[PDB]
Amino acid sequence: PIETVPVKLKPGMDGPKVKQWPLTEEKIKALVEICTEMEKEGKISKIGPENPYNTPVFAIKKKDSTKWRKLVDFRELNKRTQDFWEVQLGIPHPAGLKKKKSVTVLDVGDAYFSVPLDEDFRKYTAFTIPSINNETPGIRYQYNVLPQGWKGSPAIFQSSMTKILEPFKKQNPDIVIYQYMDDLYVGSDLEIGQHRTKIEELRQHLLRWGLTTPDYELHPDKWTVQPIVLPEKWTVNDIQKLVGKLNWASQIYPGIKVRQLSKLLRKALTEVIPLEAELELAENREILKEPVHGVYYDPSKDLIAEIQKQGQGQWTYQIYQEPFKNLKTGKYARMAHTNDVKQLTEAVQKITTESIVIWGKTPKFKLPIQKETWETWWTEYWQATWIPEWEFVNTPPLVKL
Amino acid sequence: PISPIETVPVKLKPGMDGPKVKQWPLTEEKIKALVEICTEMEKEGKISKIGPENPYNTPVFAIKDSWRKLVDFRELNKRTQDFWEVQLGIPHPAGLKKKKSVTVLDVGDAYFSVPLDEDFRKYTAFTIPNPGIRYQYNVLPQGWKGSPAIFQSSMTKILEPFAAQNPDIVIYQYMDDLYVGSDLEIGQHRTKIEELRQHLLRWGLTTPDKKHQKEPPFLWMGYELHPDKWTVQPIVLPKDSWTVNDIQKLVGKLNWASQIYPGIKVRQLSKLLRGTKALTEVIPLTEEAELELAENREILKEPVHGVYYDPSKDLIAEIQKQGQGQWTYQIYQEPFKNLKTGKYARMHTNDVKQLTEAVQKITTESIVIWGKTPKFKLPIQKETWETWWTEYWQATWIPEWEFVNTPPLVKLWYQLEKEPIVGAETFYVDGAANRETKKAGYVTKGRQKVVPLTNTTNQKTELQAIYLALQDSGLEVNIVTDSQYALGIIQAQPDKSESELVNQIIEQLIKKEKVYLAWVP
Ligand SMILES: CN(C)C(=O)CCOc1ccccc1Oc1cccc2cc(C#N)ccc12
Repeated sequence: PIETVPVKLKPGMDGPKVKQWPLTEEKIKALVEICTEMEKEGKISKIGPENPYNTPVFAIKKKDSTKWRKLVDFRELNKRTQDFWEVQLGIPHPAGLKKKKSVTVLDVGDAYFSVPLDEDFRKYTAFTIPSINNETPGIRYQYNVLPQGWKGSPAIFQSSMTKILEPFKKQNPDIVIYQYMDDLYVGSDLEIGQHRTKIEELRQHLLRWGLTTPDYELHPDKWTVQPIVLPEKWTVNDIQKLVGKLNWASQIYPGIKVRQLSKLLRKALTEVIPLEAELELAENREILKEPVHGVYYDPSKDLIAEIQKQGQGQWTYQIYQEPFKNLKTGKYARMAHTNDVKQLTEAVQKITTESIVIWGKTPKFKLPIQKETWETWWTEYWQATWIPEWEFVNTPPLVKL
Repeated sequence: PISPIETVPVKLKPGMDGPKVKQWPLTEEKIKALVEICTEMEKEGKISKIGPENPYNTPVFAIKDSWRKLVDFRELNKRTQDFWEVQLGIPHPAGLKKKKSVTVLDVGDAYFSVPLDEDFRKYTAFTIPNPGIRYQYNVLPQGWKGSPAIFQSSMTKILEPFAAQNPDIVIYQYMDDLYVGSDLEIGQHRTKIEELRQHLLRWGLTTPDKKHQKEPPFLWMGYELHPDKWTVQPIVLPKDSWTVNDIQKLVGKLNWASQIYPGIKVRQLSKLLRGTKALTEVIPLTEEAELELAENREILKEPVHGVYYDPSKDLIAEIQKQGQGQWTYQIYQEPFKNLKTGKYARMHTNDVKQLTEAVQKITTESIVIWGKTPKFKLPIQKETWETWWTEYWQATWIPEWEFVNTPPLVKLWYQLEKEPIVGAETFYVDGAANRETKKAGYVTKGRQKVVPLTNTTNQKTELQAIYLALQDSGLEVNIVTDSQYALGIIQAQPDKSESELVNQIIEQLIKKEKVYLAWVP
């Protein structure tokens, strides 16, 4: 029976009272079976009406199985504990992790269901299994062990993690390990086969010391602020369009001289035209790949990510903290069965992992979707144990990239 | 009875203490009444007389079809801990699972039958008056903050043993009510109910007897629940001089009646109160509204009924366009009998958009009510849906849908082109407007410049110059502009709008054989 680390909210703060979302019957039976086993194992206990707190609960489909997972939305409790509870016991974010050629991601959350949770903090993990059509008051529970998805869980467990990881970290001094929520981020400059063996040694080393792992390869060497460019080809339409995006560009980088190429007609001309302007575009293209300076990350400011529907199973994204200030740019793609919604889900889960490695925080998302549609189907493909903030966009200007 | 149930422990908000409100003796004949009640209450354990052991106090009252006690607990309520929410919503008759027999057992003396936590009783003290007799509460006081939630918890526990032994029977818990259904013979069912009564009796909970069991139709939360069908209680809407208040009450009744009465349309009547206005401020009756209400009285002239839910049968929703941005839907399991109905609205947008929005409203409701999404039979074809979204900027997804040909079908009234054409023109169209005083043009023929106007907005002018580009336009054509405003509007491929000028541009775009637009800085 380990000694329970006490947890205090930033004084002047109450506990979460988020309302539970309505769920489908398939998912409620799932949560009822999960929750029943969890109550036999002692991990959760039913509670009374004198607990006012609530946080939302969802069900997801884990990696790929029938096996249903329970997913708790501690976004509210995180903002009211981990803020100054991380400052108390925080995980330092390792800067080199962005540099390594491969980064794999180990789920280590099941381990938390061992360390007991401090008795005076339990009431704030109240959650509710809903019923259908208001037939019954929901089923109510709180946690007695560290819940998955509470950012205070890794903070408390980090001492146990460091002890089990002490030997692996010396025999392997070159490897960067980062813990974020229920995930263990491992980066090495090894070859893919070599990297995969080292990971398999790590999982094995972790398994045998108790820490149950499941038993996602990222390549941040290939990530940068990708520059806006255009492949070579020029009609008037092509000229005018190319003329356009250069104007939007003068913003993210004052230096373009579109007027040099602008020399054109001034009658029907949607046909073809021969291109000095060739020289002007050549110099600009050099300035285009120039890394925009003046781009600084402030930890006080939050991270905002925006996504745009390109088409044909591909999506483009931009992460900033201030107007322009484009700290990262990139692309997402898929083969198949992807729909407008499901791809976005996978996109977001790729745009979050990237900000976690780079800056150790998740970004608050602006999303290209009707709110209610998102709220209905996001869990149908969600497979991360975390949940980013998100708001819904309405008016898509032709940013032209 | 006081009840052998355990008590929910109560605390006071951290660092607070009991209310010390004093009473103003008011009537003294009422004091003779209040002594009568409080003597009975001490006679059944509900309240007990207390000494002057430095207790707190709360007001009293006597308000009485012609009395009745009413302690004001507002001051205690403000210092008592917070409890779990009670029941935000109400179960929908469409969601109710069909049952052979149903029974409405109304518990009696609900709150007074559940003991209150000992260590918190001191704080419920109320004095009765030229000295004053003292009293505290032993059971859940009426109007106390934690009475509703602690009764609900207590009733949920008292039922667990009997449910255990009776997995077949289904009991709904609402407020001070139990709705109790089974699939067994009446004689069997009347026996099971009578067992429920005795179970509840042992715990301190009185119930109606067989002669006093409410009989159907049940008039409940504004419905008529019949044995195998349900409907709304008779909606009643009257003169000529109306108020904001009268308009609001009316739109309430037609939204209300629209869950089973299909085709209700309340748009016209709604826009009338669209401004802050007042409540008594009389409002004029628009003629199109007097039509809506005339149509509405026709829907409500005859009755219609919903059926109850069968989770074995499958769920089918249908949508049919009404016009004017209004849509109407019906969920059923068999084609005649609707589980329920409803309608959608929008606040300038293409039909497929507003259609896929309606499917959203239905999915949300289907999950709230049946825990399942409804299979859909819509008046549209893949060709129409697939292309709209695939070139829609926004993400969208629609569950299983089969085509039904019930005009008005929704379709793409027009469509822009993706690449330029085999030669038409330019139409570079500008809208110069002096924000100080009240443009238009094309350089294909160069026959630019049609007409300015007073109070004409540069945004209206640029969009009108694109419509002006449509003037010299013939068949396959290509326009251009430096106004981002214009581009977003026609690109959204809207099929109706408030400014008919933009509706004219749709008529132009609908008429022209192949269009392709572009923007330049
Ligand atoms: C409702 N009915 C006649 C059916 O035939 C549909 C089957 O309704 C029930 C199913 C199980 C338990 C109880 C059921 O009955 C009810 C469910 C919910 C609210 C009710 C409110 C009143 C009143 N006042 C009466 C009965 C109610």
